[PDB]
Amino acid sequence: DTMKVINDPIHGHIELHPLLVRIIDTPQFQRLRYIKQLGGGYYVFPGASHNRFEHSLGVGYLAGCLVHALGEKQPELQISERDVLCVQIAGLCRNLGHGPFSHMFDGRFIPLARPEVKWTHEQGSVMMFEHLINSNGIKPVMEQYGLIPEEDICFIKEQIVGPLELWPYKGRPENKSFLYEIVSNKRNGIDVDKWDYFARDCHHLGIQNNFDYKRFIKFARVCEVDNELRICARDKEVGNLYDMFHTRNSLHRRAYQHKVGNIIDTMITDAFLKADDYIEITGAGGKKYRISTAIDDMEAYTKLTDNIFLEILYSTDPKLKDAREILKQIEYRNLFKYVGETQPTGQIKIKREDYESLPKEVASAKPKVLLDVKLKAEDFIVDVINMDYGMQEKNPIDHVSFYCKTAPNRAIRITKNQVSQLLPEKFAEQLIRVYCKKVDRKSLYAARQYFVQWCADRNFTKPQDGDVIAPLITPQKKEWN
Amino acid sequence: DTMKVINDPIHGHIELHPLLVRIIDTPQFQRLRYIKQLGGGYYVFPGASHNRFEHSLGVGYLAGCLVHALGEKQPELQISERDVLCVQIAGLCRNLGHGPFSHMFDGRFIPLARPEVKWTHEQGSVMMFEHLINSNGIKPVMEQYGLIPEEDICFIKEQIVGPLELWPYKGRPENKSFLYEIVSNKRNGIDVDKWDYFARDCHHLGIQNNFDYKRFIKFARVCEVDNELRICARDKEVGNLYDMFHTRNSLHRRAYQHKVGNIIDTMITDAFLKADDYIEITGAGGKKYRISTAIDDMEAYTKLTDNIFLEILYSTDPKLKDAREILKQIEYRNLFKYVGETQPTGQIKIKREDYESLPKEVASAKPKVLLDVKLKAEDFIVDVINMDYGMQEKNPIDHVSFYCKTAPNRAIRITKNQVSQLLPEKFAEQLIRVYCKKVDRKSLYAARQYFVQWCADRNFTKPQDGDVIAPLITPQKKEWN
Amino acid sequence: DTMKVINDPIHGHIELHPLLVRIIDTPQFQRLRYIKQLGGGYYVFPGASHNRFEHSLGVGYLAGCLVHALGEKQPELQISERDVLCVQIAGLCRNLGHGPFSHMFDGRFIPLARPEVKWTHEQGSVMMFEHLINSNGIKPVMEQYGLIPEEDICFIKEQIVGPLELWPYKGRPENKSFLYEIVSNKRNGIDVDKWDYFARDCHHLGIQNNFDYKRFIKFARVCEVDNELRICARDKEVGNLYDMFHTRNSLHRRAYQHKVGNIIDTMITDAFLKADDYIEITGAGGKKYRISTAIDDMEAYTKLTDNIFLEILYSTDPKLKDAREILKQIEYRNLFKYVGETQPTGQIKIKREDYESLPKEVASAKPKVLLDVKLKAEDFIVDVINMDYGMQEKNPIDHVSFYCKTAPNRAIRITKNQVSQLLPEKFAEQLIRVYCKKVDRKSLYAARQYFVQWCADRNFTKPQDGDVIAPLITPQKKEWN
Amino acid sequence: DTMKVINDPIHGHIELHPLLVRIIDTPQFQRLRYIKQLGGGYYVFPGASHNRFEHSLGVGYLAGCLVHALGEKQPELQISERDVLCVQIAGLCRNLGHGPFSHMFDGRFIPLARPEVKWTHEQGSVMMFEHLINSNGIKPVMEQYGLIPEEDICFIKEQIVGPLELWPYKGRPENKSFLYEIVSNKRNGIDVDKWDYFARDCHHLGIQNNFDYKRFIKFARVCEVDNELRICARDKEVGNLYDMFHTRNSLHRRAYQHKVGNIIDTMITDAFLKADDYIEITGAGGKKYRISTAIDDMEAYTKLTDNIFLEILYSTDPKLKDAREILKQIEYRNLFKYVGETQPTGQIKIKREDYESLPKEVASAKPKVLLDVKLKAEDFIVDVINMDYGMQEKNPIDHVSFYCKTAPNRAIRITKNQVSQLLPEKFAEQLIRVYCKKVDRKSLYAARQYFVQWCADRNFTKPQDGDVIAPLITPQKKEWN
Ligand SMILES: Nc1ncnc2c1ncn2[C@H]1C[C@H](O)[C@@H](COP(=O)(O)OP(=O)(O)OP(=O)(O)O)O1
Ligand SMILES: Nc1ncnc2c1ncn2[C@H]1C[C@H](O)[C@@H](COP(=O)(O)OP(=O)(O)OP(=O)(O)O)O1
Ligand SMILES: Nc1ncnc2c1ncn2[C@H]1C[C@H](O)[C@@H](COP(=O)(O)OP(=O)(O)OP(=O)(O)O)O1
Ligand SMILES: Nc1ncnc2c1ncn2[C@H]1C[C@H](O)[C@@H](COP(=O)(O)OP(=O)(O)OP(=O)(O)O)O1
Ligand SMILES: [Mg+2]
Ligand SMILES: [Mg+2]
Ligand SMILES: [Mg+2]
Ligand SMILES: [Mg+2]
Repeated sequence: DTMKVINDPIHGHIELHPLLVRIIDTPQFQRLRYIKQLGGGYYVFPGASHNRFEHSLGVGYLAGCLVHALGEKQPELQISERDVLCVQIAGLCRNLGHGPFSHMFDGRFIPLARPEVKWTHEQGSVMMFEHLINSNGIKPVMEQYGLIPEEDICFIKEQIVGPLELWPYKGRPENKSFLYEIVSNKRNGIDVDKWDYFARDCHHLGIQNNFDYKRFIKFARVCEVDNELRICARDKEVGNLYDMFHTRNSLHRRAYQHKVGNIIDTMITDAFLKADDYIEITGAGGKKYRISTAIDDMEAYTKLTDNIFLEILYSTDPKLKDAREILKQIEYRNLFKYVGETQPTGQIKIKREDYESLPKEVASAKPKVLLDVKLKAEDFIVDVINMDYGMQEKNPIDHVSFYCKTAPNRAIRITKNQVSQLLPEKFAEQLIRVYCKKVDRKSLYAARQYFVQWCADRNFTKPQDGDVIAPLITPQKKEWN
Repeated sequence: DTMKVINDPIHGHIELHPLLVRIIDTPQFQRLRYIKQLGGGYYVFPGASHNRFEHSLGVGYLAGCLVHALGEKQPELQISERDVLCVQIAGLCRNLGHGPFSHMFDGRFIPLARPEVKWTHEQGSVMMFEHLINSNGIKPVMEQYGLIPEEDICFIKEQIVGPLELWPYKGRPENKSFLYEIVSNKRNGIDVDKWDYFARDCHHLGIQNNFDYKRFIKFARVCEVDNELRICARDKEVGNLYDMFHTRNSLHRRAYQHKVGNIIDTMITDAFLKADDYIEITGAGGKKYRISTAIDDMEAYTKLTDNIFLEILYSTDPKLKDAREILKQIEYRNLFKYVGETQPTGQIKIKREDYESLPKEVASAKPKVLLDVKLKAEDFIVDVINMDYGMQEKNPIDHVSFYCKTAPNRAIRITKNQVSQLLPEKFAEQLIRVYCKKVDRKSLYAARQYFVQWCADRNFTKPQDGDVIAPLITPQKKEWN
Repeated sequence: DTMKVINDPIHGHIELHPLLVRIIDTPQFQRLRYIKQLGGGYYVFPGASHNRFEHSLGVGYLAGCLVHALGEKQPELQISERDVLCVQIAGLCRNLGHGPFSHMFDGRFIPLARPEVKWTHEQGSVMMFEHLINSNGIKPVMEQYGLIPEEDICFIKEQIVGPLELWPYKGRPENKSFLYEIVSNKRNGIDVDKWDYFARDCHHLGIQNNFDYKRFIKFARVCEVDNELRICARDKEVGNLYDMFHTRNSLHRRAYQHKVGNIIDTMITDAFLKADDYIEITGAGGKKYRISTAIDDMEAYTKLTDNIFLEILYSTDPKLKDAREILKQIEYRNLFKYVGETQPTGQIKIKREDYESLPKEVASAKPKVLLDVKLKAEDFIVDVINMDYGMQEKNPIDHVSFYCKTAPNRAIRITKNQVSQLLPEKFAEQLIRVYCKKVDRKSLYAARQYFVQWCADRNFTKPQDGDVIAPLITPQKKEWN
Repeated sequence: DTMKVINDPIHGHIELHPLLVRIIDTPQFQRLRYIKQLGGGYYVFPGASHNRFEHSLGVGYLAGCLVHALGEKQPELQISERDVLCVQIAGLCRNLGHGPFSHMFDGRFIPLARPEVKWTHEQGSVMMFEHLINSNGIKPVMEQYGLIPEEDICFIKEQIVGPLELWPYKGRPENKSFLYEIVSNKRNGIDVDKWDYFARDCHHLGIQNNFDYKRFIKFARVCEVDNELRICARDKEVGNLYDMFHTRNSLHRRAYQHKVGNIIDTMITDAFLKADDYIEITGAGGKKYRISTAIDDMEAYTKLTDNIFLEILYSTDPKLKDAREILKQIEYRNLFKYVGETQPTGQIKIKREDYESLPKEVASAKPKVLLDVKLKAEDFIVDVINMDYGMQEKNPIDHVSFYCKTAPNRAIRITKNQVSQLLPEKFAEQLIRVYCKKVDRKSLYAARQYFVQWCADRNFTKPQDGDVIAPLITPQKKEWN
């Protein structure tokens, strides 16, 4: 084996170490070729055909770029080839646990199918990695290239999921703390995963990326902070970091939480729920699993991809009729209809335990308007989206360390007020989207009256088109006009 | 219904007439979301996740751009909204007939599975279109927007496949001949289909596109030629057209005929052949079809997509064991091994009827070299690739008409010698690639000796690495050194 | 004359009407080829070689695109070819009044050379346009293409500079009010001038543009607002518009107000001041003007371009020695040294009449630190930069009208709270940069102590590197640590 | 001093070693900011505002990239930091000798102004470099960073201009021969200068670049050839190299030799000739030089830039009236008129000594057509352009060495027949453009008849529009029809 070159449209010609090639050329990794990065987003942005596979290559490549750059600027860090490979592998492998349609699976489907369980793609990534290594005889190959499986496998997993439980990490000591900031940055979210997806998603979406990660890499240094060696950014680059998060939020607003992309994810989730009892996936020793239980056996999970969607759509089994009909409505574009969007007011905040009760509230609103049809709870979908800068109410730039050019080894902190008054005063918010499952003209007219009445009753913000869609409702509320 | 905007990364925001939206929002069209544009190319160029769906939107959009541009410059043509919609629809629908992995299906699989039949994706596109229209009640909608289904459906089909049988076309008269040059140009190959794929494939492959179709559109005019109204290009743009074909050939060399992408297509084709007797696809009236017979029923063909690959890979049926093993070798990257490439010499040309005999010739070559293993015909794959400028030996620019700025209505012809001495003297060639199905070191060493000996025996060109891979063979041939 | 095609790297092949070509092919327009768009920015961003000429073509092109798009969607507007040409000409010509190094000239040099006068590039553009028309016999040509010079010339000028004095405009009636929003939008700043420069500046700077103007054009409509017909944006696009201004501000922060680009502009301005008494420019009737007086005669102004810089640099006249020495320091990169940046606190705001007093305040600060040198007022430069969303304290989105898809003819308003909590709470701020003209190590050390002491005395924000550059000063201030 | 980062739109963030910064920040280098890369090309392609300065940075950067890549792949080469800096400096400095409007100066102006002398920009680059070093005290700084001025300055100059006189180079021994292939490749033309300009010129022109230099860098290796260590390319990349030269030729055809860009260069050259006796440039010791003699004194040459054009255009001196009038015709776009283009037939080849006689031949042609005006030799311009693959009749790929993957250290040769039949059979040709200085309708009509008659008399190829512009002339020639 010698090193391979891959041509990526985002990053150009990437060199892959033979050990990485060996990890990549497994069923567990190749699986990511059949999982769309953006799930239902492809049904709205037709350029978004890209899959988790190529994103993972890019994350692995950027992880290598950063660790290499730091080692070249600061030989005193003693970054070894072994460290580089471990960081690259963690980069490559942090998406292994994604399910069909990526975030739809762990964001919508598992929560509803297995409410008692707490599962994340991160957990899944660790499990799949363990399975990948064991199933494919990778430990010997790691040894051949100077890695120490006991320590290094632990390191890799900690990079992905954090401490598997003071310095809480075992795979590397505090002297190498900065290595944990590269692939999945638990402190402030600034990691090479974002950098690849910003660039790649934009390339495919037809939206232009505002963040320059190569510049950031050039200005990054390691400095001592509170007895840890941490990655620090040049002080004057602080604006670029606020911009990075602004970019992320804009991508969510325009693409990842697109009102129609979300309703398609919701419809697909509904079909999966209705198919769950009848689709069988063979795991370890020939034992059969369901869509919702494949997460318990990585052999089965390996075979759980976007292909599930087509298996359902092309099924003839009468058991799968209801699931198959939902997917067919997607193909004819007979989708649940968007009614509108609103936000809570003041401090008001909506908890996950209350999500299920919301369609019922909308249906209970009693607008003083003439209605041909009366709508029930089950006719309404209410999608609640938490938007933030990756840390709920917290400002992630308050968790970033900087250095100045006159003292490159001395870490400092920068407050929001030292940067600009034009920055946000809050860093988290909720959006509520309401959809109606009844798509005819009269139902939709009615749904609009309920929705706007409910906004008024709850003292939510005025929907943007409120006066046009519900002119008889909006005048009752002084604050709106 | 009103017009929709779609954001395409190649063309930007494209407007779609509601009738086009109706055609698009059918199972027959949406199917193209699950067929990779470049087939096995994705297994070499990881950016090439793109599917035929989005390419078809682009072709439909460009077809509209060109017909609109001509109408705006020359009102005297009397191009109607009806003409525009018909040309857009033909553009949208000329890829409907592609099968799993696009050109792998009609270029490799069908020729081997059903040797007696002549089938093309073009034929398939017409059949699928008819099925699309009838299955979805589109004729009434066409009438609602001013189309005349009898004439216009005929027109659309002729744009895709040519005369369904002097002026040989029935869907439009000679006065509108130029409309037939837009979507699928049978005279010289210069059409909007190429223009989309150059741009789109380059964007995804990470290769840069050298042809400017927007410029071409600006300089296009309709002029009278031999009692037909034909699209003519500005004389000075002739170099750009030679460049267009040069670009196409370069894309084939670098990407579409990549030696490994082709062997992957070949391996997938082999798996499909071994699965063909056991995979069943439900068509009209519940009747069951095979992969190779789904082309006879469009209802079944609608459900024949790349998903077949994963159906096989994830199968547990022992009948599909051999097919499934081939796909598993792809995932582990245990691929048939490339041995080398060579070309015929002089006038020598290789016909399709002789393809099957070639592995046998390679195995019959008797290199005077010491060999541990002896290889048989079935161990060798010989892939013969015809490279041309789209017209076999013919120069397509000899079939283009031009105009000069001093007389914009007067069509003229341009010879190669009026353009440049730096153009090719021939416009067609064949490449022969040889691969070995036995992948071990000793088999591959042997395969190299056979291959190079066979090249010498047949008086083919010297493989580039011939002296290195077969130093004991190459000296016998004077011409090579 | 017939229409010309120009290839622009930003917009592609642009068609120019022959009348526009005639306006372009004059000394008054061609002059823009020798004025850098970004002035001193080229000395920091080497890709920023671009000149106002090519920007002006782009603004003229986009002005045409928008007016065409509106006319195509709404024939009821009665937009004529005459209206289109007038809007294009205003677009082409709104940059005619720029001086050497663009905003350096009217932002720094004229204010200091002719403090009593109020001049702007806008005024200059009108004057230069009048001169262009009269000097080149353009009125007859305008008549030949259906324009009415009396009304249309007035219209064009009003599009550039606003009312030359209710409906305050004379060139077109209220029915055509929306035409005034295209080239230079006085109501909210959203115009095609921004759109070209975002795209063009980013292309040359090596920074990526976040705003999609083509999308905006597709969703724009004209609706009635307060008895005017105004351009309205689709409601859901409101986020994109906030993003547009965010992008503008980011471009200012990264490029247009780059600390070193600004000091170069300042040094060039200083050289121009020292050269002003000696450089002579011939205007009308052979009369001689100065750099600072060329604005009074358009014949002289025509010959006032970036070339002035080189005329000074290459001069041998001993009178110009001091000016020439400043420019030579630029070439050797011996620039005034950046000391730091800070901002006012709370409501504090700094007026233009106080700018001159600021170096004196810095020099008067008395840091308790050991200093080798003592610095004087004239050793300090204080640059005050007003950053906003184009309307001082005002939110420009409050001055935008929207429409919803259920009632496309009905204009509505959207408040900030209807959009997001993650938007700025303020829309204007000031940055203060301090530089030292003494560049040696000890002077700069001292300058840092004065600067930080002055920030502390004035209760400005703590400079980012304050603790590193002035560790003995920063502890006295509680608020900073 | 520490290393600086510059943001280039083509290459991104480039790091500059402090020694390079010191070389850059001199009047001799900064001069390149005022010399357009493409000369008169900007007057046809408005995006082509770029100057030689930024190109030189890119060449210096790519030179560094390649030498670094080779050192990283092959430590055994013993490439030192000293070698890297020398190669970077040669890259940075190979354009120092360009004059106003780049190739216009040494391609058109000097040959006509000083016919007896042989001068090239290469020679000029060496002289300017020597002047840069000596004028700015760079030798001590070189020593400070480990360079040995005696050997290294010699090396740098040899990289630029070749041997200043068996191994003919003195700055480095044969073991380092491959270092001479990087900045200016005298063996086959494949160097980093091309790579920058392809990318940069395309970015500005609005034409898309077909060559991937990063890929080439990845596949480059050093191998022994004929007792030299040379840079070798991977065998299979041979097609990419043919494509590189094809791209270069296409860029010449579309842009660098654009018929109107060339006539603008020609008109500027004419103005310079008429201004040459009156413009004075101060050189060493206050001595005065002319445009045409500034090449003899680098102090004067330092001040000779594109600014000369504006000095002439803005002059009031009656001596410069004729020169100034030519430039004014450019501004009004009253340009010499293109008549047509033709090529020699067979082996026919046109020598430089015969260029002056050609307008006289055109004027002597006696077309049997009715003419209002009779034209004289001085009314015609004949521009002869030699197009090749950089080596006259020779195929540069015959002078490239390759390696195969089975033996990466073993250099091999590849013939054209081993690559493709679709390649050119010849690698050089001449284009002849004829223009008329009399621009009225009747003169141009006449000029066309003379031109086509002269083509017929000389047995040149038929102009493309010949039948349209000269219908009464073309029938006499059988071969043409
Ligand atoms: N001319 C090209 N330009 C850009 N990318 C290319 C080109 N040819 C191939 N690629 C892409 C496809 C792959 O992603 C990557 C590696 O391809 P390539 O170098 O052909 O690998 P290979 O494995 O076929 O070569 P090798 O024969 O040495 O193993 O580069
Ligand atoms: N709701 C969604 N809809 C569509 N795509 C999504 C959604 N959520 C995430 N994605 C996609 C887009 C991104 O490229 C990618 C981000 O998720 P992932 O790659 O797991 O990193 P992450 O979990 O750290 O995300 P983040 O950057 O938000 O922290 O997944
Ligand atoms: N082959 C090409 N590909 C891309 N852009 C080009 C090409 N040739 C020219 N351009 C650019 C340069 C100009 O901005 C614009 C117009 O060029 P061109 O068509 O040659 O005008 P022209 O005035 O010389 O031709 P004509 O003889 O038609 O008047 O296009
Ligand atoms: N925010 C930015 N984003 C992208 N590129 C930038 C940005 N700021 C500057 N550049 C570019 C322009 C310059 O050519 C190059 C260096 O600029 P910059 O880092 O500001 O150096 P500088 O010398 O002004 O700062 P300092 O000397 O404090 O390090 O990078
Ligand atoms: Mg390989
Ligand atoms: Mg919609
Ligand atoms: Mg022209
Ligand atoms: Mg700096």
